[PDB]
Amino acid sequence: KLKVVATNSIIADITKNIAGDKIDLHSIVPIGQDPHEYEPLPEDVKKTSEADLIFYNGINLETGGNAWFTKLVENAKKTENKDYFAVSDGVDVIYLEGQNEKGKEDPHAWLNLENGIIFAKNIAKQLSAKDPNNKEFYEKNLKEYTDKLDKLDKESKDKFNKIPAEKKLIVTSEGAFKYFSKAYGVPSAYIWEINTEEEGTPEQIKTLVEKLRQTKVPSLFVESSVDDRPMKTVSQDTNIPIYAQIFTDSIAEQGKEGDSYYSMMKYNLDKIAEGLAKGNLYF
Repeated sequence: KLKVVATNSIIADITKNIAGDKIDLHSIVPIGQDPHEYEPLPEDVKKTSEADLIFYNGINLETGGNAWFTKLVENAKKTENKDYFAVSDGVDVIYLEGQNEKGKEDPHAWLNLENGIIFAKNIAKQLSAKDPNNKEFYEKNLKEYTDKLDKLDKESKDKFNKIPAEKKLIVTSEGAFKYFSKAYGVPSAYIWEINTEEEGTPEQIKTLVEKLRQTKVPSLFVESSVDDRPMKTVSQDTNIPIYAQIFTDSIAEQGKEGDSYYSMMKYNLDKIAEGLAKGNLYF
């Protein structure tokens, strides 16, 4: 079997849907954990060295202090675009908004299903190149998976139209919803823009608190892969409840709701619409 390493559970799940049992797949970043800053275990180091194919996010996910993925593949002596591939190649990138983050990409492409499709295309392409005997199989799985993703994408374009302007704002800890906001027509706000920066300072919380206390936003959200303390402080200081845990940088654990890329997205879309519609009744 082809030996394949994926950096996080989101890329791993998409690869599973394309490759099934035809490969030997390993995922580095454990479920629920931050993929921005991770220190690979010796078993991850060993799997990476022996891999014929490595998939990572690219666009500024696994690169920061101090570029853990770069260190891993360099030490394992793997070549970019021969041994390891960014699944984000081709995505319409959104950049970070911060004053000093000039030219720096926002990595969270997958929260737009259109990019999920691109991820899958990239994976299928690379698997096929390395494992021609299974090309037809990979391509068929790609066709089915992308149609499933596409139909959910097309259905969800108007999912937030019903939310009045005053209530219409996604609030999470990390500013991980830029692509989601653009794909499904709903603004987002945050405590900190990206995980590599300081995560939940008094000043950040205060900044978001004063923004919120002059909105009618009915619900806050927290991500499965961050410490919830900052958002809980935001909750107390604004009197806006946290409605639900949502998924950004990881899928859910097996057996939980959202334990794949597709159900993660379905769940996010569902739960976010619920929280912003909170209080709505027929009679």
